[PDB]
Amino acid sequence: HHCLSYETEILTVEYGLLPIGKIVEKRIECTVYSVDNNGNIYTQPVAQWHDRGEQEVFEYCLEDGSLIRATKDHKFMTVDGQMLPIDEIFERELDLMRVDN
Amino acid sequence: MIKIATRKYLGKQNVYDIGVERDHNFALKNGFIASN
Repeated sequence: HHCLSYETEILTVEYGLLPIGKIVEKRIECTVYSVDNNGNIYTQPVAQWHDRGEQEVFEYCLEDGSLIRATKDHKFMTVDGQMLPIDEIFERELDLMRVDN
Repeated sequence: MIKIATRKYLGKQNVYDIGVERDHNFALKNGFIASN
């Protein structure tokens, strides 16, 4: 398993941005925003919650000051719609998808 | 266009996942799209 730091903020319909740590520790029922392979944004419920125990965490800081704090193998979407480990996006100097909500 | 500038190790921490159906991804603050 690969996973995100407590403080990583997920956008919810009901509550706005909430740390994933709160969502999982309290098993908060909520609705998040997802993107399909054509770039359409839609909303859907959180279906499951998992505490993944203790793992190595890295902080990745973008040119715009934004931060991603996660396990290095956790996958994120690139501009061209691939799902790749954040550490690989860093090492290969790839472009993260950025949706404006 | 907006690269990851730096990587810093923060040690071992208690970490988390959520799961959704359909495309198995969700939006974060600042517009990133994370996998389940």
